[PDB]
Amino acid sequence: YSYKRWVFTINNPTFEDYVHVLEFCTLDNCKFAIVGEEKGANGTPHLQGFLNLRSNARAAALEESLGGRAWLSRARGSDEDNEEFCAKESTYLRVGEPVS
DNA sequence: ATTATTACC
Repeated sequence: YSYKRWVFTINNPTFEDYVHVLEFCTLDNCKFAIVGEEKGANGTPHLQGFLNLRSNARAAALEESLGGRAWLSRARGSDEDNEEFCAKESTYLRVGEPVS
C-alpha cells in the first residue's frame, strides 16, 4: 500500500506546514511536483498540490513528510491534469516536469 | 491521514 502519485491539500497552513512542503517538494524526492497557494478573501487559505514521487510512499509516511495536517488522495488525473489545475493558483511552486 | 467543503479524473 505504497504509491508514487498523490494529491494533497493543507488547509490553514502553518509555518511548519510550509517548511515541510519546502523541504520535501524537491527533485531529490519527486519526478514532478506542483504546489499552489491560495489565501484570498472568502475562503480557507490552502496549499494544494500534486506529487509524482521517485519512491513509493505509504500514506502515513507521506503525511509525516508533509507536516501532519494534509489531506491525501491517490492521484486520479495525469501529471499534466494536475499541472493545469494547480497552475491556476495565484502562486505556485513547480519542480521538474510532468510525466506522461 | 487529515483538514476541510478544499481536493486532480
